[PDB]
Parts: sequence; structure tokens; C-alpha cells
Amino acid sequence: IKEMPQPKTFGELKNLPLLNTDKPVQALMKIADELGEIFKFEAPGRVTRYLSSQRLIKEACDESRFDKNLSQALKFVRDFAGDGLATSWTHEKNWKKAHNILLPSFSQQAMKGYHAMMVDIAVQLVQKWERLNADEHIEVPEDMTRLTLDTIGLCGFNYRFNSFYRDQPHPFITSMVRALDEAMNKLQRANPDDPAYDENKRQFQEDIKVMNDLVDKIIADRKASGEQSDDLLTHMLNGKDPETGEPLDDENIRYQIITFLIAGHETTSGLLSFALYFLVKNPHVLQKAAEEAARVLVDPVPSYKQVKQLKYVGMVLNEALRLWPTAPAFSLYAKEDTVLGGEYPLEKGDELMVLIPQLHRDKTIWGDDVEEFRPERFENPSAIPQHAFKPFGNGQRACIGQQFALHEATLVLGMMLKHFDFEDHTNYELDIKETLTLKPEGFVVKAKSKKIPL
Ligand SMILES: CCCCCCCN1CCC[C@H]1C(=O)N[C@@H](Cc1ccccc1)C(=O)O
Ligand SMILES: C=Cc1ccccc1
Ligand SMILES: [Cl-]
Repeated sequence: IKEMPQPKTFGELKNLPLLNTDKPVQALMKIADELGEIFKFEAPGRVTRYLSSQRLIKEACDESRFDKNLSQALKFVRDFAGDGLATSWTHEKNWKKAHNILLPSFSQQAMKGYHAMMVDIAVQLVQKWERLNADEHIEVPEDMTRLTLDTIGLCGFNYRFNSFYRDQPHPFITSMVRALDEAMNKLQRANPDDPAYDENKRQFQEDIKVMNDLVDKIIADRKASGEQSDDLLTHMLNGKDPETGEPLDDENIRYQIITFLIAGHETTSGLLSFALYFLVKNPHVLQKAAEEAARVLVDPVPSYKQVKQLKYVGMVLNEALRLWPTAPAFSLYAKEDTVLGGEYPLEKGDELMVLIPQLHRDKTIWGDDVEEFRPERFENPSAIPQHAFKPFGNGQRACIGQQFALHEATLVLGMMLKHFDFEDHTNYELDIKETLTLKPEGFVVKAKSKKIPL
């Protein structure tokens, strides 16, 4: 047995003020660099332990010993994502019911059916960049968020947010972004019942009503039409769980749609933004990826099978997820008393946080070049030890969207590399904004058309 390290304390507030920052995950990563593979974090009324090494995270990923916990972040998101897949407990009836119903809609086979709708949004992005004037620039995370939100809207419920037609977000998105901001801000809100926050609470309830009203209306409109569009909404209205024999109820369908729109806005857009950041900072990697895109994408419109052939592009995306996993942590609880790593005794109910960026910097796994962007480290994936690479979480509670997100990101990045040369015209300094997820704020490039028609 040994006692674990703990960062600096603030009297009665214990460690809590360490997270009073716009970049709390980055602050935790610096604490992990100082303290090592495990540290205790205390706040009034709570304790958790942050894990950074593959040695300990491999044990945390044992589903016989640990289950998914709702972090306080996810408990606050649950006020609008409800018992959708990401904000439900594994033991809630609606988790396994929705998992069984939706899993076949998210398989690699299912991606063939989404491909044409993904191409529709990807072509809108390429056309926008083709239509820029000389020495205009691209706002990268802004355009990647336009793309990923519109893709999940069109695949999620046959709804066009038309983000490439707008400066100001669709009103639904204004509300969702403000609700996510309120949820994350409440983690660092000193005394939440202060009347100073009556306005924040009124605004939060208005934002919840905006999201519910659009989504409930879309569901009610589809139910009435009987239209059988092959989207997640049709799958959810029709589908029955083989175990219970029950379908999802309309309220749970609404929470699943809200969940998918949160993920589409927050995650894939960060991955695409980081991937382009690393490509412009590593011109030899950019050249290799661009050569693959030109050799494979021989038709005006990429096919499903051609996207599967963009192997190096897939390695670039995995190497971006390694260094900056855009959903940067997940939480676990001990199912029973257990000892972690032969050293750290835990009681039933004890909470763990997995710091994915730190896991992905474990030199015992990756070697001394851990900060280098080297997609070739993914060439022989059978050599990677268990639980070393976890950008999609763990086990039965891993990301249901993994195949969707990687298909969309490989398609888009392949098209971007086929159609444009890129310049880091500002010599951009990485600045990572934290929302639910991580994204590179203020990242701009210039893109010179190779003048290849669509
Ligand atoms: C994809 C979304 C991932 C969420 C990542 C968590 C993102 N938190 C943002 C702050 C740090 C990080 C985290 O470690 N929070 C924990 C612990 C905690 C609880 C209450 C207040 C502050 C912190 C939690 O939310 O329980
Ligand atoms: C971490 C994934 C996630 C996805 C959607 C809503 C809340 C959380
Ligand atoms: Cl103290």
C-alpha cells in the first residue's frame, strides 16, 4: 500500500480552486506531469483520483471491477441530454434498451447508408473554400463545426441546419452551446443559489425549452408523415429492443437526438481541427497524406470503398486523437472494494477520472518521441498494449459514434488534401479552448485550390 500524491490546497476549499480557470483539463495535465500516474483531488464533499498511466488505466478498464460514472460535468449535461446514451447509468433500463436498438445503426456496415449524406456536407465545405477570394483565410474550427453539426443533423433526423449559409448559428445551436457553457461553468460556481445567478437559471430553462421544442416537433412531424427516411430517427421510431421487446419512447428519442447533436458539434470538429493543425506544422506528413488522397480519390465524388482505402489519412487522425483527444476524460466508479495496481486500495463507490491526453503521453508505451506527430506509430497496431489508446472510452460504454466520426473525418480530410494546398500564414500558436471538449481556438490557414473539379 502507498498514499497517493495530492496537489496544492486552499484551506477549506481543498483543491477546488485549481479548476477555477478557463482551461481546467490542461491544468490537470500539468499536475499529472508533476505528480505522476495517480493523484488525489479533494473538494468540499467529494474526492476523486486522476489516472495517467497505461499500467493503472488498464486495470480501471476492467468492467468486472469498474463501471462508467457520471462525472459532475455529465450530471449537469443530463439536465438537457436526459437518459440518452452518454448521460445514462449502465444500470438504467433506457441505457441497455437504446444501446441494443442503436448499435446496428452505428456499425461499419451502416456507414454505407450515411456516406451520400456525408458527401453532401463535405462538398459544401470544399465549395465554400473553392469560392474564397485570393488571400482570404479559413477559420478552421468554425468551418469544421459547421460541417460536423450539419452531417449529424442530416444523418440524425434528415434536418438541414444549413450552417454554411450562416454567420450566426441556427437558434437551436445558440441554445445548445449556451446550455453546455452553463453546465461546464457550474463546475466552478462558488455559491450557486446566489440571486446573481437567477438570470443564468432562467436562461438555462429557456435554452432547454428551445432544444426540446425543435426536437419534439421533428419527432411528432415524422410520426405523422409515416415517411421512412433511412436516418437514426426512422431506426428509433421503428426499432424494438430484442431483450425487452420494447421500442424507445418519444421522450427518450428526444434525448438521443440531443445527445447526437452535442457530440456532432463538439467532438469530430475538434479532431478535424487538430488534424489540420498537425499537418500544417509537419509538412512532410502533409505531403504523404496529400499523395495518398490524390492516388485513392480518383473520382469527382469519393466512394465508400475509397474512404476505407485512405489508410495514412486514418493514421493521421489516430495520431491527432493521441496527442489531443477531443473528449479528454471519462469517469469510473469501483463496483466493489479492490486494490488498484497492487498499491492503491479503493472502497466500493470510489471514483476515478481517466486523463486521456496523459495516458497518450505514457513514454513506457510510445517511447521518447511522445510529443512528436508521427502517424507511422499506428502502422502495426497489434504491437500496442491493451488500453494504451482510449480516445473513444472503454468497453460497453465506449463511443457509439466511433465508426461514424472516423468515416466522416477520413472523407473530409481526404477531400481537403485532394483539393487544396494549405499555408500556416500566421505561424499559429496552439491555443486550446475547453467546452465539453477540446478545440484549437483562432486556428486560421489559407488554402490554394489545386483546381480539381467536383
Ligand atoms: C466529454 C466530456 C468530458 C468531461 C470531462 C470532465 C471535465 N471537467 C472539467 C473540470 C475538470 C474536469 C473534471 O475532471 N471533472 C470532474 C471532477 C469535478 C467535479 C466537480 C467540479 C470540478 C471537477 C467531474 O466533472 O466530475
Ligand atoms: C462524451 C460524450 C458525450 C456525448 C454527448 C453528450 C454528452 C457527452
Ligand atoms: Cl491548505
